[PDB]
Amino acid sequence: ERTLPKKYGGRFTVTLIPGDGVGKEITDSVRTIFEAENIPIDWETINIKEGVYEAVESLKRNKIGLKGLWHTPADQTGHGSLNVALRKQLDIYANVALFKSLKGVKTRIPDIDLIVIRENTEGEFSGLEHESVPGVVESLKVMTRPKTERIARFAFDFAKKYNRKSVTAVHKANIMKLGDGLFRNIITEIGQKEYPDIDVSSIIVDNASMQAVAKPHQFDVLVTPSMYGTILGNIGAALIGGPGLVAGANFGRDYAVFEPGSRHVGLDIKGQNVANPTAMILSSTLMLNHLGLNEYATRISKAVHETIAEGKHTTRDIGGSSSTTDFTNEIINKLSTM
Amino acid sequence: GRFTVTLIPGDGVGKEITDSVRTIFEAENIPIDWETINIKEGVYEAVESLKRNKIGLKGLWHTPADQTGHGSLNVALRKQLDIYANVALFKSLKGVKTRIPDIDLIVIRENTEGEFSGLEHESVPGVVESLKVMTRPKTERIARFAFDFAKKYNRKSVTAVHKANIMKLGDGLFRNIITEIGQKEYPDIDVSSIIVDNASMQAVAKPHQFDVLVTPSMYGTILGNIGAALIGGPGLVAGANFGRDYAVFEPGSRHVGLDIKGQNVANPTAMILSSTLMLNHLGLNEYATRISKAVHETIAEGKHTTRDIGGSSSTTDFTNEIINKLSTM
Amino acid sequence: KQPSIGRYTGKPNPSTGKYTVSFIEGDGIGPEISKSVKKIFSAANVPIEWESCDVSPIFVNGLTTIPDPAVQSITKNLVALKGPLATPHRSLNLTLRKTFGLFANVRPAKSIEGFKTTYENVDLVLIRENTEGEYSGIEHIVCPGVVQSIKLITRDASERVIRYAFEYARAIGRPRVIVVHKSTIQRLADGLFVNVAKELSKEYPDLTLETELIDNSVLKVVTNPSAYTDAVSVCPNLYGDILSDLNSGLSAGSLGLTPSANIGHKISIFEAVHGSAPDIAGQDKANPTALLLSSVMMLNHMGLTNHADQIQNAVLSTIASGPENRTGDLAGTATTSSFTEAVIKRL
Amino acid sequence: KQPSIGRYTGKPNPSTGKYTVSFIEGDGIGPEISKSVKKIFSAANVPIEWESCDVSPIFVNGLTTIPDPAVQSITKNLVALKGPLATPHRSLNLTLRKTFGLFANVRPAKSIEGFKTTYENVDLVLIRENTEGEYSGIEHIVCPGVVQSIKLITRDASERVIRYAFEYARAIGRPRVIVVHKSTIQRLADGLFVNVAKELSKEYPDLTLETELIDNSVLKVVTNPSAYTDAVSVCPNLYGDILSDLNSGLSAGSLGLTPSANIGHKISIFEAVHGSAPDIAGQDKANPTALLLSSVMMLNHMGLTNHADQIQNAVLSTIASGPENRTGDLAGTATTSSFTEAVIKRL
Ligand SMILES: Nc1ncnc2c1ncn2[C@@H]1O[C@H](COP(=O)(O)O)[C@@H](O)[C@H]1O
Ligand SMILES: Nc1ncnc2c1ncn2[C@@H]1O[C@H](COP(=O)(O)O)[C@@H](O)[C@H]1O
Repeated sequence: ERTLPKKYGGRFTVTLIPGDGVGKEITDSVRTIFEAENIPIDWETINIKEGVYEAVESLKRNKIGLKGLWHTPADQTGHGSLNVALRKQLDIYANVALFKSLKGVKTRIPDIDLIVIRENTEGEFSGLEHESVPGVVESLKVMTRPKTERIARFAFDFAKKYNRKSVTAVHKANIMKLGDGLFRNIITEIGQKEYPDIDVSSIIVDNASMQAVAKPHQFDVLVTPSMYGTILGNIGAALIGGPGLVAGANFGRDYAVFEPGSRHVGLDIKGQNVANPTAMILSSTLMLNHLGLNEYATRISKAVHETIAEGKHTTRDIGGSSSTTDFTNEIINKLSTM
Repeated sequence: GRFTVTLIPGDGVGKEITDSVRTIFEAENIPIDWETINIKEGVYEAVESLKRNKIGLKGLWHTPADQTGHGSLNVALRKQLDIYANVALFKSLKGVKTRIPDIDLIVIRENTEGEFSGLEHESVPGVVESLKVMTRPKTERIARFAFDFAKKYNRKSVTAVHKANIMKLGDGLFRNIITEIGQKEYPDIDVSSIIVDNASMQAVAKPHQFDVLVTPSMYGTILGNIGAALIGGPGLVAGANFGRDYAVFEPGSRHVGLDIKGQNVANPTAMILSSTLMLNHLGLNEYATRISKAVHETIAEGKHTTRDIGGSSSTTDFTNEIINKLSTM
Repeated sequence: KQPSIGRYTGKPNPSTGKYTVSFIEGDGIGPEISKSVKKIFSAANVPIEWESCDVSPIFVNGLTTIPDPAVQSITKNLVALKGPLATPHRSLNLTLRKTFGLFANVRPAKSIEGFKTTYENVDLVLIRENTEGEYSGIEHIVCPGVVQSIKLITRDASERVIRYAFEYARAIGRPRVIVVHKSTIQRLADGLFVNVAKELSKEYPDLTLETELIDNSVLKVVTNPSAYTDAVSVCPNLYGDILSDLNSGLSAGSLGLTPSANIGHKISIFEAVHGSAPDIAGQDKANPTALLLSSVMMLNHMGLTNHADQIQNAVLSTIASGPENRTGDLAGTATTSSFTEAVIKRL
Repeated sequence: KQPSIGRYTGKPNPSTGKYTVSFIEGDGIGPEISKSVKKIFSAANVPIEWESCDVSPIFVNGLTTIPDPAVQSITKNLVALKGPLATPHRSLNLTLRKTFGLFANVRPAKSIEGFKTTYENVDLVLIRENTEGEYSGIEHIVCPGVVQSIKLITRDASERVIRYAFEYARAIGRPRVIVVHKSTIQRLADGLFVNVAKELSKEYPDLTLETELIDNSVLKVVTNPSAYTDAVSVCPNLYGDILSDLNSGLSAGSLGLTPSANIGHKISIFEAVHGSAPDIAGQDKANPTALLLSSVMMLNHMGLTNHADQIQNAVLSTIASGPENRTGDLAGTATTSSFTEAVIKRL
């Protein structure tokens, strides 16, 4: 059992990767709520251009991690995601984002609960591209049966475990008949001969995007390749309030890394203490449930859930006037009386 | 007691060169019955047949060079049966004038992959990309086939031909996997590499240094034809194709002879000799040992040999000398 | 001044005061939705005579081709206005763009007066590359269980879309123009698109160029549609196909109200993006608004500003106020019939 | 008339009667093999002064670059003559072609008088594409155990090689010009190459265009080298790299006698293709013949016909007759030293 999560006499050793932007602040929020609840976990915390190595190496020891987002350049001599590098190198191939609306938050369409599972290592995130002659560029998008059967089962397994009734494959198979075709088939194919209790279906990514914005309640679980998941993800992010309310987690066979489900760095508001830690904390609770704690998780989630439902004292972006600092302390406060 | 083998005469001198074998076969009363097929996309029926019989004997089909041409369908046959290994036998023959004599080398090529993967597209007009696939599984396979083959036929050396100095991933993978699994398995055999261009030069100038050569689809066509020339020509080369389940035997040189179709000038040594390879395969080989000595002695024995070796006899006459020598063994 | 890039070459038919325009009534609700437009156009005295043609496909060389009758017609009159058509061996809409050199999809989504949807003050404009990108035919089976779909991005194709976007943004008086991309992980592909905009940026100094990741383009638009009411967003084929269908979802919740314009170098086709609605066909329940707005788009593209503004600013846009008007799809009670006369009144 | 395509822009240095040519002695047997050429050139009164330069690579941006001294020199004098150099992070020879726009390898292999090899009457000429094809840097790991090497073939790159081939075939009075290919299984890639030749064929009516599969090109050449003594064969990068090293194997059994010419649009470099022979270096055993013949191919490229024919038709080619001459590599007993004076005599 050199394959479970680092643990010494009752104390887990989890990896902590604050990362860029509001990362550093939003992580801290969790630390504080954690020691204030005296949760038996010790952070091994790392900071970083190619030491994305040290993040990997750490996670390989501890098996479990909690992280924010790193920043990614758009220029030509920029380094490349290294958010994806982390996942590819650990084969943490499954991303789960949780879009469930929250009581104390004004949203245009209310009472919404949908999940978006995307494949992390393949698709348009395969990062294979070249320029044949000057001015002509080809980006190769890889889709393989093995990686696809994998995510397909993860999605169904997930839907079964969390009593989700419907699983829908998002694709563009009418145009990319081989690539997205393979994806759509393999999913529906193995949702019929295994997992027969679950409702499998397909939807074309563009039309999916339209229903998502106009009539989102029709969706339950969505399985997508790397790209479509970024897109449906952000639709879902908006639908429920914003990137600060979305819990997320990444799964591989051996490792698990928990991050915000919306995937925004918040570079612009770094150090301003204006940021919203709901995202980080909630996916932090996801991690607790994972490493079996979850008395704590059930706990500290109710804390933040009630805090934000309870009008003012909530953070800027939800419609409040409180700072990250103040919002955190209301949670730790509500928590101290449970 | 009677095998049912598939017969695919194919285009060019195919039809004549196959017949030569038929005649020598019934004249030796060999217990095999030909299921014989003829054909644009009925390359299906060849496959389907071979899937029943498992074994076949064939000439070459013709392949267009124009844009709306159909595509090899020699390769189609192999890809669809995963007959992934080609063996060509370049051993010089006694009665044949060659520039460098006493030469004995084998060229094993992979059939289904490499530059024969037939993936290509035109991005914008005038710009074309042909994709060359190389995969570990298909490569480990041929690598072992080659060594297994070298062990079975007491060959001491196996050399991987590649261009790994330029195509570092593609041919690189090929060169590694070969040398890699010639060291931890098959340690008794001498593994080495050689760069395809330099290999081509040694082959033409100093061929005796080579024993067995393993190559991807392309380099095998090239070294193949060097070897073909070295020993006399395409008419003297026995060949065979192997998969897990099936085996198809064809000439080792791979030329259609379209120009001399129906002229009865063609040389059947190739076809017959690879036909003997097939006998050894399906276990006969008393016959094989036999009818090979027949053709070997026939061509060594000066005149009565066919045009391209330096004789003046026709396919018909050459055949009958074999059946004649054979009738007195 | 209309965008230099897809410029209409006018020339009214010297024998009549009028310009010639190919129709393509299309099938399904097409016919009814169509003459609905012909009437409204008549009433406003549009310098336009209709040369209706049929795009039902031939099959020269197994590859689906479009009939000579319709080709000659459409290449002649440099403009056409098609309604919806069914699904007849090579996408009908695809061989339609390939044979007429159409390369840019223009998709606006604006809130409709008197039709309440969940999102408000949504006024969006998006130009989409409709030539290459994710949607080139290029895909390969590299071995047993492995597939490659190839995304193609070239400067030539990018340049001329990004241009039409700057020039269209200018032609409708929007200051900002946003290049949606993902240079983050598609460095070369999307990077080229972005650089080509950044380089063109300079020869259009009246407009301001911004760059955004779809990440944010979708996040921000759904949180607050109006932040892009001075928009015009340009993007490669896929991001475009999704964002435009999304934008429509914001504006109207479906796309029965959405008009599209397919701009080519010298030709250009203007269509409604809804389907053939075969089950409502003939019963006079269709809703011309969609096609009708594409007519306006066409008018402007042709230069007939005054008529376009006339048929849009007044009429339809205004007649879609009062539930006695409207159609079944918008709570209204009116028929295609009554919508058309009810329109022409304020015409 | 020399080939229009890689035309030398003469201009002898007005202060001296002479033309300027960069040397690049190179290392190993380079120095000795080099001044061997300088002397023989002197004696024949060649209008040429040597501006020797060093191509030892820099490393601007991790990517290996070639020194400014040598760049300026070589771009100036539109021609250079390099001997062999060692293996110093980006092929030295590659960054040499990329920085000087060299795109065509010209490789002749002719039997040598008085040196007996197994093949006879071999007189071969081959032009090779040295830009793209199998040898573009493009390869990908599409997943765990799967690799793609990408062969690139364009009309632009093909056109200008195939041209130089027609024009070179004309310039040396060979009737036939053969396009080696494999359109059989590389339909698009090799097909484009072939069509581009077939289309160019027409604007060179004095030459006859044939097309051959490497299959036969290698079969036929080895069975009978002379069938191509009216040759000039053009082919894409890989077939070229192999056939040329093969042709040399036929002509001399090694390539210590083979000269190459690397033609660029305005520049052009002429080199010997043998190695640095580090173990024979200094001892005066090298064999200038190789480089020497590249000098000849340079002379012709420059227009100095009379001198080239002089140094080739007589000299070396003729002095390599009599084993007291020759070098160790050809059974001979002579030194690099004695070969050079023994040459100049019949010079
Ligand atoms: N941690 C966060 N929680 C909530 N909203 C955020 C967070 N980070 C960024 N945002 C919002 O998203 C926008 C920038 O997102 P990004 O794409 O991460 O730069 C800003 O306008 C913020 O309002
Ligand atoms: N049976 C044969 N015996 C001798 N040479 C042959 C035979 N068949 C084909 N060839 C040679 O191969 C060439 C035909 O192949 P190809 O030109 O590739 O179609 C002819 O030039 C013949 O010289």
